[PDB]
Amino acid sequence: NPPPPGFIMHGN
Amino acid sequence: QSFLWNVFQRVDKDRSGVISDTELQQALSNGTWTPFNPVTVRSIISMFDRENKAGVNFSEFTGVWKYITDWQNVFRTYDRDNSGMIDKNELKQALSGFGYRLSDQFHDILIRKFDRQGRGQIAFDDFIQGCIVLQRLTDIFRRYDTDQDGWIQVSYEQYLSMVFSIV
Ligand SMILES: [Zn+2]
Ligand SMILES: [Zn+2]
Ligand SMILES: [Zn+2]
Ligand SMILES: [Zn+2]
Ligand SMILES: [Zn+2]
Repeated sequence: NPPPPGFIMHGN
Repeated sequence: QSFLWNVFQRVDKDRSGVISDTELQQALSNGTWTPFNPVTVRSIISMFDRENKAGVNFSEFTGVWKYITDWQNVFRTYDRDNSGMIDKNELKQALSGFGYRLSDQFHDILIRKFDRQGRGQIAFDDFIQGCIVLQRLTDIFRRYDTDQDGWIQVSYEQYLSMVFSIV
């Protein structure tokens, strides 16, 4: 469950 | 106006008013839980850093946010299988924008050269840096490509000139 490519906004 | 501004804040940890290289890095995702390519980060920073402060203020970050969302747009479309990684079959479909269609297993050279994950695919952070290198190479190529047919005829000096003009 990694954050999607690019800027990570809080809450994954 | 505040949308671009409230993105700048959440990435600025030390609240100095400047997005450092480290700040933008750990606020970015390659989509593999591995640290975003620092070489990629350093490039995007120095591209929009105008006072050598090795970082970007809000004025400079606007260009950064635009430059990075435009790349995610590219990555999102060619990642049709949506695995967070661009495979070789999806790479052919991606690198089409550089004019001349390349050979099938030339995409195995590109994937060997820019994949840090080493899983025979290309992540988002490695995709950006790869194209940055590629665009750097094609500008050098286009100077001698007057003919505009994807072929150049250069001398020994011009070749060396091209090699040492990589920087
Ligand atoms: Zn999560
Ligand atoms: Zn900062
Ligand atoms: Zn894929
Ligand atoms: Zn795939
Ligand atoms: Zn020709």
